[PDB]
Amino acid sequence: GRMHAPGKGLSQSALPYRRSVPTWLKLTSDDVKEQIYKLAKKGLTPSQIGVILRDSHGVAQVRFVTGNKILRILKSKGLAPDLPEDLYHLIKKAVAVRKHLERNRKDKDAKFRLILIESRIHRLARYYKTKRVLPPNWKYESSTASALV
Amino acid sequence: SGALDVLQMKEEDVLKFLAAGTHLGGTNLDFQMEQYIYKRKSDGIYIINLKRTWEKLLLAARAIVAIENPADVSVISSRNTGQRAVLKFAAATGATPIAGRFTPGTFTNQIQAAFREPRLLVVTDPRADHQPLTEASYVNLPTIALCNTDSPLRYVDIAIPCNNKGAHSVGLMWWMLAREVLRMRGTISREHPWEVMPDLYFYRDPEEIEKEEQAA
Amino acid sequence: PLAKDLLHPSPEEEKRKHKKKRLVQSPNSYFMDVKCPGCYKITTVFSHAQTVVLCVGCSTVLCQPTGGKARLTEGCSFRRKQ
Amino acid sequence: IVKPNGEKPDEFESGISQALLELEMNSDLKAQLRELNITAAKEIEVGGGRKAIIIFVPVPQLKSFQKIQVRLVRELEKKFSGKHVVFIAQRRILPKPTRKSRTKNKQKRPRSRTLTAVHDAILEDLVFPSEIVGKRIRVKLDGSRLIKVHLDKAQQNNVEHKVETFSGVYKKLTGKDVNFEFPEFQ
Amino acid sequence: MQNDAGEFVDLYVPRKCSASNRIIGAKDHASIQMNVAEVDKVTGRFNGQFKTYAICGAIRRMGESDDSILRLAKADGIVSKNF
Amino acid sequence: VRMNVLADALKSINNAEKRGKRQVLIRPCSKVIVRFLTVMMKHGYIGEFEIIDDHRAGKIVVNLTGRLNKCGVISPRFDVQLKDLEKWQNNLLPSRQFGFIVLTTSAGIMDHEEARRKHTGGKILGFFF
RNA sequence: UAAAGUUGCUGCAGUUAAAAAGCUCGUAGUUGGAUCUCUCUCGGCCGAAGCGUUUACUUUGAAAAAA
Ligand SMILES: [Mg+2]
Ligand SMILES: [Mg+2]
Ligand SMILES: [Mg+2]
Ligand SMILES: [Mg+2]
Ligand SMILES: [Mg+2]
Ligand SMILES: [Mg+2]
Ligand SMILES: [Mg+2]
Ligand SMILES: [Mg+2]
Ligand SMILES: [Mg+2]
Ligand SMILES: [Mg+2]
Ligand SMILES: [Mg+2]
Ligand SMILES: [Mg+2]
Ligand SMILES: [Mg+2]
Repeated sequence: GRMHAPGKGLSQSALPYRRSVPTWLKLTSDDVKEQIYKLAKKGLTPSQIGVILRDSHGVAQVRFVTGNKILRILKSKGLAPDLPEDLYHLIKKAVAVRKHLERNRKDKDAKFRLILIESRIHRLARYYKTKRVLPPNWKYESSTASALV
Repeated sequence: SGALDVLQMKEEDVLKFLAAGTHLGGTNLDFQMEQYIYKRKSDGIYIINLKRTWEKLLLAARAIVAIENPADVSVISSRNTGQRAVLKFAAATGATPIAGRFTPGTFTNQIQAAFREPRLLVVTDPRADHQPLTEASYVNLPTIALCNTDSPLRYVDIAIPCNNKGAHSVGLMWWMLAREVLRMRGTISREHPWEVMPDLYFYRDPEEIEKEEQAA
Repeated sequence: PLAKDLLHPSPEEEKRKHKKKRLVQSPNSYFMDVKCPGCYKITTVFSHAQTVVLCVGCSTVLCQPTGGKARLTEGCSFRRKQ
Repeated sequence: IVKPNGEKPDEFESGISQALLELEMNSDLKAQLRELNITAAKEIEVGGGRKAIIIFVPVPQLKSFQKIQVRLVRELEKKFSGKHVVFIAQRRILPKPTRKSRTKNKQKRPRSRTLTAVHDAILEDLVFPSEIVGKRIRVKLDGSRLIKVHLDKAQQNNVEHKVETFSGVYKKLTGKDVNFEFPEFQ
Repeated sequence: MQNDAGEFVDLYVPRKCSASNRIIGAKDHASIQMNVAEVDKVTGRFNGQFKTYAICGAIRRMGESDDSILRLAKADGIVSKNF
Repeated sequence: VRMNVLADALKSINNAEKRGKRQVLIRPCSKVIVRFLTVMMKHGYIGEFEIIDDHRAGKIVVNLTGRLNKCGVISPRFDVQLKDLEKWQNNLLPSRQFGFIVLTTSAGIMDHEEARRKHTGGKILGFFF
């Protein structure tokens, strides 16, 4: 089930059994990598890049074509954000909730949701510290959060 | 029928089934009566596969013939539509008929007047003859039933997927079962049609009796 | 009930189950070749697209996303791939 | 065209290299075979009298080989007497690390250098004209195993006659028993 | 069943259900021992030989004796393969 | 969350055995599960089984013969010395004429009698009879 | 002390007989999805030296006062 909700949904993606690139796809690995670089320079997260490639260019799975994931390709090129995208989104949502809450003191539900979001942020930050993706002094503080993202 | 050509279903039997409407089921389907169904058409009516019905009827006939004493087979009908068919089946085959009400304790209460010890049981409807079915479980009695699309199969060993609602269908099923039993016994032959017609097993419907009485 | 071949489900049995509950997972989606009447270019479109797909040559809206699938613009033709 | 790792060629390798030179000279695929090369070759007996040729080619050229695979196989089968010719890549096997293992563990073993990965790659490349859509493993009552491989239906007619030679080649190389089937559809 | 000397030491050997292989006890009164007649392939009359099936009461209460009998008859060739 | 795969597989097998089913589907697969099933099959309790290979953790379809009374797992996996095996046999087995305790030893995964023959101990996985 | 499976690790209970925190978050603790089949040199095949990424486990052996 959900980490912070009672829901127990099952909606997700199921990749096909075959790992071979389809015959109709005319794109090569280098062309896909160039498209990825152009989209990243445009300012798109890897998830958006994958969505665009799936919807428009018929690229079902970049890892099947180029043999590598989007984030690793960006890191090899050097066009990678300092902090991971999911943590960035969590911090941005926490900032938005905190900005809403300061003008609405009686919204206890906003306080509850902010507590949940900050707990998830702490979990993700500790995990990323364990993998050394973040320095072992990075801290999430409410005041610093606005400047962080 | 072990794929034998002699035991295959003929065209006239198919015509009789189509005329009697035995292939027409109910709107409800039992989850254990789904292997004998063919397809659900519009208006919710389920259609029964007649080949599987023929296979089940032949298996029931084989089960009946294996009993040495013909009197050890009991045929029971509670509804009025099946009483005449059961009586004719018993007369033609030599079984013991129970038409009308079944007295509880017939198979268990050994001091009653109607106490009996049948070796095989044939019923017309599991949902209407449930009382004889339940008492079978007490005395090790195998059971044969004429089931429908919506019919419980508890304590039923050989289920014949026919239409047990209409009088014509019930009479035809009983007549065909009797014919198959007699042919397997070696009494009548498979080379010529049986002398008795299947209309002798149908329900009289005393309205029809009154109509025929005033015909002349 | 008490007698069922799990190794060999029928083809209709496996298209009625949930995509995850099958013996081997298989998506219900597909890619298609679409063509608008104005312009001759053929565009590859994912069935469950989430973005508006524009024709590169002539800037024609090929499809609009919805909750389940993306609906093609009127007059546009499509054919499944493989 | 033959560049063995051990630098020691044989008679069959020489003959196959001569055939490849003949195909370079007398066919339209000059540049491809000029750039490409093979590592080794072998012959086995399968199917109660049939013979199968196995062409071990380097891994960095397997993808380029797959471009001409069908035409090259046809030309080889026409040049040689009735046989069955299959192209397989050259995969290295690294032993599993152990407590008593020596400085051969100075680098972590790549997952590609694994017995299971190599066997899967060999099986995938063995039947190249047809894709693999499913795999089943049956454990017999005596403990033995049997591998059933499902192949694509669209390429059934191309490799339907080579199934037995595939089962022979895999048994000779991997040492396991494998069978091939063509399911109806999904 | 038997001792080290090999002599069999039991009152009786109970029969097992043909459908589920379960033991049919002495007090199981819902069990059935049914016989299905065999016919001659040429004439179709009663051969005089029959095949015996035994079903325990647990299966019958589940309403699974019909399918079990059908499968047993199909395996023995009594029921047509294209049933 | 799921923390033991052998426990789930054995529970599924036992539940399907109680209901009189002919085949059981167990997922996910594991080589420990395959070893346990092989040990059970060598003694004739289950029969042949087939491993369906999807690209994620696999599945197993097991045929049943109706000879299995109880198959179960012991958690946590306790260390068993060769001199403490008789106590586990008394506690877990129904009789001294049948039933097997399954152990994982340094030689491999086997039953208690085969571990007595090879004079080795290990960790208890489960039992079946 | 056993009886006491009425202190329950083996091995107890918690709808109505005694009993589950008003609800949620959360550190420590506990638990955690699949997957990977001896070595050169120096000395007389063995001797020295490095072993083992290390453990846990199991099986040996040695040392372990009598009463
Ligand atoms: Mg939680
Ligand atoms: Mg979702
Ligand atoms: Mg005490
Ligand atoms: Mg005690
Ligand atoms: Mg007390
Ligand atoms: Mg106890
Ligand atoms: Mg108490
Ligand atoms: Mg109370
Ligand atoms: Mg409460
Ligand atoms: Mg914690
Ligand atoms: Mg694990
Ligand atoms: Mg001492
Ligand atoms: Mg002492």
